[PDB]
Amino acid sequence: GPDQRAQKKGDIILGGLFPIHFGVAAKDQDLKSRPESVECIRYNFRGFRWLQAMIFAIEEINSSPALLPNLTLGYRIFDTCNTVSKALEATLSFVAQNKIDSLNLDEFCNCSEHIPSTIAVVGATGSGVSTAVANLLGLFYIPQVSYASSSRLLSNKNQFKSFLRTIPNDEHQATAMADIIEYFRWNWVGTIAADDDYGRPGIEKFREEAEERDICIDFSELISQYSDEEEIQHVVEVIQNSTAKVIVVFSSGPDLEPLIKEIVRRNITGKIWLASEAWASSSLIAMPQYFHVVGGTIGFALKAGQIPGFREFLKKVHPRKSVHNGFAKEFWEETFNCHLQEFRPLCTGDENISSVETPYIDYTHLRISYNVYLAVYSIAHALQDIYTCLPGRGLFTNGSCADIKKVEAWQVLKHLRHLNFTNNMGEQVTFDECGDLVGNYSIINWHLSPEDGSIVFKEVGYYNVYAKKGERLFINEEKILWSGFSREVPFSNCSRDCLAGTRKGIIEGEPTCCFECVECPDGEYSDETDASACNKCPDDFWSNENHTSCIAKEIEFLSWTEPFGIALTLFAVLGIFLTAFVLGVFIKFELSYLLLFSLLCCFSSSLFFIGEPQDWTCRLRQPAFGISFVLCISCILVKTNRQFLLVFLCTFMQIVICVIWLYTAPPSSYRNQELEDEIIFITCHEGSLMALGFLIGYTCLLAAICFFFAFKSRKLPENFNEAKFITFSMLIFFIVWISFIPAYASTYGKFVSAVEVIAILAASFGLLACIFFNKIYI
Amino acid sequence: GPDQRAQKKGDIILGGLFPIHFGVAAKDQDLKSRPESVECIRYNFRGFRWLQAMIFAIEEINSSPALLPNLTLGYRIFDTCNTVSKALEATLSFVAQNKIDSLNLDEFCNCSEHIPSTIAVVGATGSGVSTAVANLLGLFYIPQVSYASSSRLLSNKNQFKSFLRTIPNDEHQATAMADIIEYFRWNWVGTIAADDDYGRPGIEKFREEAEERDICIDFSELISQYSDEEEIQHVVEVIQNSTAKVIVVFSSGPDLEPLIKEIVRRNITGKIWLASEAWASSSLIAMPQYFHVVGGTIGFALKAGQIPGFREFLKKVHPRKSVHNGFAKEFWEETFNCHLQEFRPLCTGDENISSVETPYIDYTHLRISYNVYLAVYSIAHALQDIYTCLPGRGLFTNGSCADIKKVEAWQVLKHLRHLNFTNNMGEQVTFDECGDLVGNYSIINWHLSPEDGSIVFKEVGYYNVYAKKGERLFINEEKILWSGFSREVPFSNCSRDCLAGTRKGIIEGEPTCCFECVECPDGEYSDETDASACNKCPDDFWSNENHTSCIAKEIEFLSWTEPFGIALTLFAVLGIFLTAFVLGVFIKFELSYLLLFSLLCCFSSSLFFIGEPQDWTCRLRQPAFGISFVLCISCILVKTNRQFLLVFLCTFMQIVICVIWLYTAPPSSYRNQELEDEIIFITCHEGSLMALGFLIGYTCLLAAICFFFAFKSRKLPENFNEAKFITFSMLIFFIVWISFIPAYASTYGKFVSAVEVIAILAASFGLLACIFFNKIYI
Ligand SMILES: *[C@@H]1O[C@H](CO)[C@@H](O[C@@H]2O[C@H](CO)[C@@H](O)[C@H](O)[C@H]2NC(C)=O)[C@H](O)[C@H]1NC(C)=O
Ligand SMILES: *[C@@H]1O[C@H](CO)[C@@H](O[C@@H]2O[C@H](CO)[C@@H](O)[C@H](O)[C@H]2NC(C)=O)[C@H](O)[C@H]1NC(C)=O
Ligand SMILES: *[C@@H]1O[C@H](CO)[C@@H](O[C@@H]2O[C@H](CO)[C@@H](O)[C@H](O)[C@H]2NC(C)=O)[C@H](O)[C@H]1NC(C)=O
Ligand SMILES: *[C@@H]1O[C@H](CO)[C@@H](O[C@@H]2O[C@H](CO)[C@@H](O)[C@H](O)[C@H]2NC(C)=O)[C@H](O)[C@H]1NC(C)=O
Ligand SMILES: N[C@@H](Cc1c[nH]c2ccccc12)C(=O)O
Ligand SMILES: N[C@@H](Cc1c[nH]c2ccccc12)C(=O)O
Ligand SMILES: *[C@@H]1O[C@H](CO)[C@@H](O)[C@H](O)[C@H]1NC(C)=O
Ligand SMILES: *[C@@H]1O[C@H](CO)[C@@H](O)[C@H](O)[C@H]1NC(C)=O
Ligand SMILES: *[C@@H]1O[C@H](CO)[C@@H](O)[C@H](O)[C@H]1NC(C)=O
Ligand SMILES: *[C@@H]1O[C@H](CO)[C@@H](O)[C@H](O)[C@H]1NC(C)=O
Ligand SMILES: *[C@@H]1O[C@H](CO)[C@@H](O)[C@H](O)[C@H]1NC(C)=O
Ligand SMILES: *[C@@H]1O[C@H](CO)[C@@H](O)[C@H](O)[C@H]1NC(C)=O
Repeated sequence: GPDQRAQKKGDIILGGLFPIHFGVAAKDQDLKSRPESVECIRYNFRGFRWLQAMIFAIEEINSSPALLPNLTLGYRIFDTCNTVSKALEATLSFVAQNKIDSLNLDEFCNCSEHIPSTIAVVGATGSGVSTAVANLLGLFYIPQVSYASSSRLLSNKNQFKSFLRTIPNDEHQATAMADIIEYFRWNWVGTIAADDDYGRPGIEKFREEAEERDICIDFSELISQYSDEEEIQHVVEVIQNSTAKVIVVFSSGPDLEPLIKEIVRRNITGKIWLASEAWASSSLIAMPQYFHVVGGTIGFALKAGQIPGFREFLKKVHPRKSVHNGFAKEFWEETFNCHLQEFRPLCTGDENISSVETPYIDYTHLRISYNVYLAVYSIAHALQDIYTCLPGRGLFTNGSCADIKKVEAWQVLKHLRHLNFTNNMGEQVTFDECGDLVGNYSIINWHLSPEDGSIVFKEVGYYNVYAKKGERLFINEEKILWSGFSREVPFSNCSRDCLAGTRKGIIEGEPTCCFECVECPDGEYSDETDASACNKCPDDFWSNENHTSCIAKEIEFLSWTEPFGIALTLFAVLGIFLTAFVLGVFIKFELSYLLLFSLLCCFSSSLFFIGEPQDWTCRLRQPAFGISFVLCISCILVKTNRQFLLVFLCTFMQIVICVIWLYTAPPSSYRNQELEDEIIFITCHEGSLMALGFLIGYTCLLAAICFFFAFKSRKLPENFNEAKFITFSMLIFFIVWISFIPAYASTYGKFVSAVEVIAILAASFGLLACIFFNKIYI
Repeated sequence: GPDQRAQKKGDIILGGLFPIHFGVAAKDQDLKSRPESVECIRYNFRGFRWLQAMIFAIEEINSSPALLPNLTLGYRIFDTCNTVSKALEATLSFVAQNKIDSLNLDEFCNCSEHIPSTIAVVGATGSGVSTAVANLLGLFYIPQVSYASSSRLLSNKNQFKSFLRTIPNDEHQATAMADIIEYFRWNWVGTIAADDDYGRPGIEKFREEAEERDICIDFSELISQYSDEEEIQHVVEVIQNSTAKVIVVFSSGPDLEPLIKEIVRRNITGKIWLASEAWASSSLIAMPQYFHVVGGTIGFALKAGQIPGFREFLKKVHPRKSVHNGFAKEFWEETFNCHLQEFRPLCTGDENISSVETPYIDYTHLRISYNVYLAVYSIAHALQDIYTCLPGRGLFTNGSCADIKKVEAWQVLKHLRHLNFTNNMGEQVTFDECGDLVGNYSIINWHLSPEDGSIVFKEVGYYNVYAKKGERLFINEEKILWSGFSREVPFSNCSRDCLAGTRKGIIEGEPTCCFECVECPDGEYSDETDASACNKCPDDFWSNENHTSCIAKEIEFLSWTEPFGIALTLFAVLGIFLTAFVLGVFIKFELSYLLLFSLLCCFSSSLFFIGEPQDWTCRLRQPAFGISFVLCISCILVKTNRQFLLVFLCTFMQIVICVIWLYTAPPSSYRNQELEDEIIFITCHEGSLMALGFLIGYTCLLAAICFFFAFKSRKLPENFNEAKFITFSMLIFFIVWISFIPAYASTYGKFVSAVEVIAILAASFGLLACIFFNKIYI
């Protein structure tokens, strides 16, 4: 190892593993000369104060005699600047005295220094570093306690048997990560993890919860602090080639830094951020030059801790007082940008500690330092439980304890598996077989000190864990500033929630977070804006133009009080009045009475076939044939071959045909539906041929009888050409009955029945005129 | 470490890592007492002879002075019974003297033993074990040479910098694994890998090649030697719940053993096997009790090797000669099932070596032992190149070599990166930056010694690697015995290659290895048995009943020589003969000549409208109207009001109407298509109303003229009721022309034209009879 160490002697050595530099240099060895270790060129003041938080509690235990009397404590602490290489290079020296059973060819000085073996060890930050170092110490059962390693792979106790945490596991952070977008009500998001044991398994767990809550994922990407610049530009083009305003960033501190500088050069705005706790308080990331594109940044953190005298101990520093710190002189030079020696100028070693801005001392809270501060205490308190072994009631076979002068790491781990004691601020730190405890999380926003631009972290709520699901989370939303200032919550669903008129269809391949919306046709009336399917209307309605609630009814094919038909009804009334005047002339000055009365009935027949149709109004078309067949009695009575009341021989035949037809054909108005929107009509639905047979048996039978009896009398003037007038009236009635047929066969609705009505009225008026006017006016 | 070691002193220590036991015991430590290492209860004679192959070549280098004179060689070899735990427990003692710069608190005896550091080390078998141990030695650049670790993760030189192989990599085995089922012509298979660094990445590479060659995968499963018995039953139920006769097993030796015993209890047969080379020669697996369900087992292996004196050295064994072997006495007791000491009886230490069946000595070839035997030599030959450093032309800065008494592992690795020398049997072992070489593979079958039942491994070909793709592989298939004895190659496609009549459709979700097949309808004629889609027929064909090549033609609606129409044509000929007899009587004993001639033309008119239709045969229906209008001249000439040659006044009108119609309507036979299979007809397609207008203007005009001229003469007998006969003939012709209309309007094809033909013939025959017979017979 180097001189870069932290070591004081003592009865039991502890040692620790700490990131004094974020990034390592990455030189390529070439084997032409003697290879050597690599200097790691970055810094972490938070790591240096983590060292201070270690050694302060160390000296607390040494000074306090209530905590392990007659026992000075050693340590041999090394820097692991985020490489498993130097982590292994350190921990091989940790597995040293236990290798005396393996390396025993040093017999002449095998107990010269007589070193106590490093009994336990404070772990390391990065999950990859801890998983690398855990496999070695699982062999010797040397208990290793991490403080920041927070991946669920280490919860396995098959491989990692000698591993404990003073930090909660990651499943609850994945749970709250699902629940925050649940409460924030989104379905469409893309995430970015780190390509190691911290990012990948936790983002896999978040993928589990995302498909539990049916939240579709845009993308899942991986970066590191050694990522390729083309790959960073590639994933940035992936971001700009897609759309999800929220992003689950689930990485450590310095791994985002190249991507972050690249993005602030790329000047992408609008996308907002979700933070894992490994970078949710990242001072090197939290910079006001980056607060244009970061901000509104929501994350989690641990609760604060309290250490007495600690700020004073942090300013109890001096480079020629670093008898147990190799890193302190380099820290002094690096803070003061100079070159002390026993470009960069000299250093006086006497400057003010609280003079310059540094995250070493300009903190607000104690979280991971607090975890270390209680971690070394929990080691010491399990050790204290060994120190007061109950005489015969230890944690061994038969409770048979051993001495404290010869204590072994497996005994230490056995007592560490059952350690039931409480905090200095009164919290029972108690280990399950997951090797940790669990606490709550704060929930912050990256706000801004507006006059200074220092990115402040306002608590906007928290996440309890001690409740159950659907119950653990509370956010006061009333201090959230989305995109740093916008009070309104933004939009991150993929497809828009469409309006009322278009029902929400589905695209193949893409799930429910991004759909399509299609306006259904022809009776759509889709009322709700976000129902996936619409309904079809009932009978009395048709769709709106904007396909809203269908109210447009059907047709009104009745022509009852229609102005086109009312004038024809008035003309029929005038014809009836002319017939009344002719009968009044015939009365004042069988053919005289009944031929006039049956003609009046044939005139009044079609007037009972007008209006909105019904049962009786439908069956009243049979009297339009019967009264015309009765009015044809003059055509048989007034022939030149003129017992006269024997018109019953055809009247009863027509009546019997109608009595059969009343049960054969339908005497009921038939409301058909020909069109779609306006289709309400009435057409009476006669049976198959009943009306045609009755018409052929009455009308064109009596007219043909009159024509066959007057074919000889047409060339015969008698009673002032009354035979000529009768033949002309018979021809006119036959012409009207012939012309009414195709206009009934080629029509519909209110265009069909009016033709038959007007034709019957016209034929009656013509025959009545050609008889009565030529009779009377002379 | 234990006494279970292999150690002789020497100037440079080497050491190795070897599986003396397949499985370890898996006791759970409970920390109530002193924990300790676990005894591993299995054995591997192949591992023991691998130790022998190490130490024999070691003593060869020591005895040979041409190979490194004045240099005895140490070793410190340990057993790694397939656990990374004991592998690490070994290799911590390997990184020992290099830790003097780290552990320097042993100053009073830091050079007492003055141990030379273990300069290089022969690696280990299992890929997980080698990847575990490689990360440690990559730090110190101690070159480690494996011999069996064959995963492509170790081809990376970023992490594993100090790693070399004397075994080819796995990409070519995955390539040949794709090519063997390519040549064996399958598309549907399910695989089983081992759940570690050997199985998983290679089976991932095979998945790449499977989707390259478009070979769909049934399943990809993972087992170990610590698999769950319910999981083994679960994957066996997965096998029985699916179907693929070939199985890519891609694991080590003992990991299949629980699954294999479970399967031979489960008694699944029919499935055949593909072997990776890690178990393709697995003697503990190759058992005759298992050769019922295994057999036909195809795999790969390395070529054999040759070591002189080696069989004698293997039988140069004695337990009280094991001065550098801790495992040898246990090997002696384990072979002889006894208990030597200085139930199981005593051991004499003097039994015959070649007395019992054991895979220690009952081998056939040298493959991995050969790899070790050349591996230690390649270490020694790079060391020899260091020994004759060219004075100033080494592999350093300026070629500046160092001494052999103080040699470092980075110098050794530098010379190992450039080592260009040849085998004892003359093959240039030369390392690229993949840290290996590449050789061919044999391709075997697990045959049977039929009288002894020992599963013999007949070579059934090989796999060259030095060619390119599509070129590297040759199999003589003529010794393959599928399922151990069946000469025919079996079937493992998912869906069957269907017959000709059903075109191959596609199922959603499942790719081309498993499809559907559907018989297309209505002109299918799908000729090829394995074309995905069919075609539709040309016009002159319709489909077969079994939907094969469509040959069934269309209809023959001509009725030219039809027996139903030939009798009617003969009746028309008899009517023409009767007309000829009547004209002969009228000649022997205008109406006399032309009314007979035009009647003969009207008789012969329809006879030119019979047969298969054509242009002139289609236009010959106009003469059927013209000659009938000419034959109606008697109806105007023979009236009772009887200049006579003025029939031209209507003949020219009919001719001008026909001359207009010849250009108006189509004078061409119209082959319609009404049906589907048999639809070939002829219907002449007249224009819109031309034939109807010409018929109304000629036929029912002349007949109505005759009727209006004879309505008074019907009650007038003259010339023996010739007026009555003429009126009856006119009524008959009008009745025939009226009856021919609906039978033409409601028919088709050969049912329509024959009606008009027979009606014209009947009307002509009736009119000619009613004139001529009543004229002549009196
Ligand atoms: C974004 O989409 C989600 C679902 O994809 C919407 O959540 C639904 O909201 C409606 C009313 O807002 C609720 O009745 C549903 O129960 C919610 N879905 C689920 C699964 O609970 C969310 O409203 C959408 N937000 C925006 C702004 O479009
Ligand atoms: C973790 O969060 C919970 C929040 O549910 C805290 O519970 C509070 O406990 C105090 C003391 O009993 C109560 O007065 C509060 O009403 C609780 N808050 C609730 C119910 O919302 C709890 O203190 C937090 N810390 C720990 C260590 O459990
Ligand atoms: C199993 O299926 C494969 C393909 O899924 C078949 O291989 C095809 O065979 C035909 C003729 O046998 C060739 O014309 C094709 O070129 C082959 N396909 C490819 C992709 O090359 C194979 O014949 C099938 N075997 C059985 C027994 O069904
Ligand atoms: C690897 O396999 C190839 C097979 O392609 C072997 O090549 C043979 O080489 C000999 C010697 O030159 C020729 O006589 C043969 O005709 C080759 N076989 C062919 C072309 O099929 C080769 O020997 C094998 N071994 C090595 C180490 O390359
Ligand atoms: N939990 C992280 C370590 C970590 C937590 N907080 C951090 C802050 C900075 C750097 C690393 C961390 C891991 O598993 O790797
Ligand atoms: N290649 C194997 C090791 C191996 C090769 N052949 C073997 C035979 C038996 C056991 C193991 C092996 C691995 O990577 O793990
Ligand atoms: C970055 O985007 C913001 C958003 O409008 C814009 O105001 C600013 O000018 C941009 N800066 C650069 C350098 O493109
Ligand atoms: C009592 O203790 C001794 C030594 O600690 C041990 O050997 C013995 O098994 C124990 N007996 C019981 C019953 O625990
Ligand atoms: C031991 O743990 C239990 C858990 O409920 C707790 O009640 C008890 O107070 C603990 N004992 C001590 C001494 O703290
Ligand atoms: C195993 O299957 C074979 C295949 O037919 C059969 O002959 C044999 O009897 C079976 N054995 C058992 C134990 O089921
Ligand atoms: C020559 O060798 C010395 C020592 O080996 C070295 O320092 C020097 O750089 C070398 N010069 C060249 C040009 O290689
Ligand atoms: C070195 O390698 C080359 C590679 O082609 C070979 O030709 C040559 O023979 C090798 N040298 C020796 C000494 O074997």
